[PDB]
Amino acid sequence: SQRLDILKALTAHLEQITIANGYAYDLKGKVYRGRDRFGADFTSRLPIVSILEAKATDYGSFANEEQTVRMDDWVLLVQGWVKDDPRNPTDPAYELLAEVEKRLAMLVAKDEQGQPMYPALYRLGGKIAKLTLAQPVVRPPEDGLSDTAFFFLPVRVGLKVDIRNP
Amino acid sequence: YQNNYVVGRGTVYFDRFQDGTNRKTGEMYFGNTPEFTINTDSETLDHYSSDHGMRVMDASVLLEASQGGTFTCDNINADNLALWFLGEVSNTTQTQQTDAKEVFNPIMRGRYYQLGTTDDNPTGVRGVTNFQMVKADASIAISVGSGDITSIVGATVVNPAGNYEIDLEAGRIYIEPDSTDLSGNVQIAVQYDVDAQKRTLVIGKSNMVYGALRMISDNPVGLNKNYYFPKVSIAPDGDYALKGDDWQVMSFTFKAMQLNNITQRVYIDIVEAAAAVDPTAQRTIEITPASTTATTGGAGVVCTVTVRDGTGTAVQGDAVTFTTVAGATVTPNSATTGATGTATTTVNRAAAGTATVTATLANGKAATTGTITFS
Amino acid sequence: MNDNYQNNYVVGRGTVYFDRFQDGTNRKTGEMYFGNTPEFTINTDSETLDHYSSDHGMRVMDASVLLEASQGGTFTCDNINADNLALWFLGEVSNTTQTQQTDAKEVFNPIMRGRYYQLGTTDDNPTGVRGVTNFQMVKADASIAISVGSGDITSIVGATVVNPAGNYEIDLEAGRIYIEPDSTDLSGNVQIAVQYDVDAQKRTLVIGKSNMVYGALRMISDNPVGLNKNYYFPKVSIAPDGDYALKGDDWQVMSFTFKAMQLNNITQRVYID
Repeated sequence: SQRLDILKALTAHLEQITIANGYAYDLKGKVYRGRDRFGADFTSRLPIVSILEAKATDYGSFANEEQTVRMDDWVLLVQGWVKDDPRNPTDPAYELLAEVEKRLAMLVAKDEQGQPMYPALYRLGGKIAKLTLAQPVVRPPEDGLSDTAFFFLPVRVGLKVDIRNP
Repeated sequence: YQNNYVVGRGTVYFDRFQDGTNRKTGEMYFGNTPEFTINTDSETLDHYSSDHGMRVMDASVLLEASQGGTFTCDNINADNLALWFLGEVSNTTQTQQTDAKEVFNPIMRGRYYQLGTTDDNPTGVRGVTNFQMVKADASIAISVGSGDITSIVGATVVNPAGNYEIDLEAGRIYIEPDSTDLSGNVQIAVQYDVDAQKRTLVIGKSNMVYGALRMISDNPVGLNKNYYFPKVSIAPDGDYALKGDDWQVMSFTFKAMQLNNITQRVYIDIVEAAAAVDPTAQRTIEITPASTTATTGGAGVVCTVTVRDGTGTAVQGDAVTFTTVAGATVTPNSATTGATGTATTTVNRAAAGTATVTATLANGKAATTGTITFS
Repeated sequence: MNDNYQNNYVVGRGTVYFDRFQDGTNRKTGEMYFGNTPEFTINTDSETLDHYSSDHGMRVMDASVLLEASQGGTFTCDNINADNLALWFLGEVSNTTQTQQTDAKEVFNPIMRGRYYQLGTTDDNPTGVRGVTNFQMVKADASIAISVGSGDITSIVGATVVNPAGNYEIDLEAGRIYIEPDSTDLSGNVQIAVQYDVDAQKRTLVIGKSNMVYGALRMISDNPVGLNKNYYFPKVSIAPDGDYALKGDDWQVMSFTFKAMQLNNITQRVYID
C-alpha cells in the first residue's frame, strides 16, 4: 500500500534518531505504530515515539472528474514519551520534540538557495508532497499524574492518491 | 502517456542585464516565491464579410499577445528591493571624521534631527561619538568655521540633561519637548565625530530593469517544467506593506519581450528525470553554539558541528576548519569528525563584544555561523 | 458563385528604401533603409476635364478625359538617424574631424551675466567645438578693441585674469561656458577673452540645405497576413511634411511626403510586384 509504505518510511526515518547519528536520543527500534496503548513493556524503555493516524475521514482535493486522483491531507499524530525531571517536569520532552522536528524537516528542508539539503530523504523519495508540522504541545496529562513527559505533534502528510493504485 | 496532474513549486531566478544592453550579469535567486502566475492578454483583429452575411466573420488574426506574469517574493534583501524600487544597491563606506560640525536652524522641541544628512550620506551618518552642542538665537546667522563651535559668537553650551538625548548609532538628536534651554526661537550648532562604517544603501531610481527570468520546477507532484523568459521587464506590482502581522512580500510583474527576432518570448523545457547524484558523496553541515555568552578572556564556550551525507547519516572522518570574525581564537582550529559525525571546538576572545564562529569542510561546503558575545 | 471567394485580407507591414539620386542626375546611389516606418500611404488626387453637350440636355456630359493624376504618398520614420534627417532638412551629412588646436583664443564682446557662450563658433565649426581642455579666461573693459594676439591671452594690456569660482562654469566636453549671474568680476560693461585647447574630436554634422531630393522609393512587404506586394517608384521627390517634434512624451517621428514622377517616357511612375 501507498499509505503503509509512507508510514514505514517515516518510521525508519525516525528510527535513525540515534546517538551514533548525532542526536542526543536513541529511538532505534522504538518508533512504534498502530498502538493505542503503551504499558510497562514500553514505558520501561523510554524515549518512545508513536505515530498514529487522526480519526478524521477527510475528503481530498480531486484532480479530475471521475474523482480518482486526489491530494490527501493525511494527518499523523506523532507523540512521544520520555522520563521527566520531577523539578522540571516537562523540559525533556522539548528536546526530544526538537530532535524529531529536526529529523522530519530533512524531508522538505531546502537550503538557502532552494535546493534540497538531503535529496535522497527529500519527500521520502517522491512518496509525499508536503509535510506540515503543527505547533507542538508539551503538557502534563490533563488528569492523572506522571513522571513521563508527553509531547504531541500533528503532522499533515500531503500525498497524491490514485485509487487505481492506492 | 499518463495525465500529468501537477502541484506547483519551484525557484525563480533573474539575470539582470547591464543598463542599455542585453548583457547578462547573472541569475539572481529571488528566494521564496509563494506565487508565480503567467497571464496572457490577447487582442484579435477580426474582419467581417460585408458582401453576403449580416456580420459573418471571415478572418481573424492575433494582433497582440502580451505574455507576462507576476510573482511575489517573501525574502527581503537588498537586491530584490533595488529591483522593486527600480534602483541600485550602493555598497559604500562613510568617511571617518573628527570634530565634524553642523548647524540646525530652526529647531523645534519634540523633534528629531539627523546628523550628517548630505549628498554623500543622504540618510545621515551612523556611529557618532563625542557629541557636544551649543545653542544660539535664531535671529542671527552663525557659521561653523574652523575651531570648536563653543567659540561661535553668541553661542552657549547646552547641557544634555533635560535638553536633549542623543542616539549615537543612528545619529539622531531628540530635542526634549519640555526643554528649558532650547525653548524659544533658537538654533543649535553641533560637533561630533564619525566612525568609519561600511554602509549599504538601496537607491531608488526611475529606470526599468530588464533581465532573463527563469523558473525551475520543484513540483512535488507531477513532472517538472522549467520556464525561461530570455528577456523581461520587471516592475513593482501592487503595494509593499512595510508593517503588519503577515510576512512581508514584494509583488513583481514581468512582461516578456523578444530578446531578438531569433529568440522567442518564452521557452518551456520539458524535464525528464535525471540520474540522482550519489548521496553518500554529498555533504551537509550544521553548527550550533552551546551558549551565546562568555566572559571575555575566559574559558569561552563550545560550539558543536554535525556533518551528514545526503541520507541524513552522520559522516565519520570529515576534515573541518573553523574560523572567526575578529579577536577570537579557536582551538582546535581544524578538527576531524567523530563517529557521531560531530566535532567541537572552543572559542574565546580577549576584547569584549560580539563574535561569530563558522566551520568549513573540505570542498568548501558551508559558512554556517553562530553568534558569540564576550563580556 | 462568389459566395466562397477567398478575399486577400492584408495587414500592412514592410520596409521602405530610398535610392538618392546624384544631383542633377537620375543616377542611383543605393537603397537607403529608413528603418521603422509606422505609416506608408499612397495618395492620388485627380481632376477630369469634363465636357458637356450644348446641343441637348442641360448638362449631359459627353467627355471626361483625365488631365492629371498625381500619384504620391506620405510616410513616417521613427528611426532618427543622420541620413533621414538630411532628407528631412533637405541637406547632407558631413563627416569631419575638428582640427586639434592648442592655445586657441577667442573673445566675447560684450558679455551678459547669466548667459551661455559656445567656444569655437567658426565657419569650420558652425556649431562650436567639443572636447575642450586647459581653459582660462581674462577680463577686460568692453570698449577697448581687445584682440587675440599671439602669446598667452594673459599677455593682453588692460586685461585681468578671472577665476572660475562663482564667476563661470565650463562644460568642457561641450565647449559651453556659463557666466554665473552673481559674478562680481564679470559685472558691468565688460568683455572677456579665452584660451583653450581643442581635442581631435571626430565630429559629424547634418547641414540643412535647400536642395530638392529626387530618388527611387521601394517598399518591400513582410505582411504577416495576406500576400506580399512590393511597391517601387522609380523616381520620386522626397520632401518633409508637417512637424518634426523634437520634444514630447512619445517617440520622435519624421514625416515625409513624396511625389511619384516618370523617370523617363519609357518607365512608369509605379510598379507593384
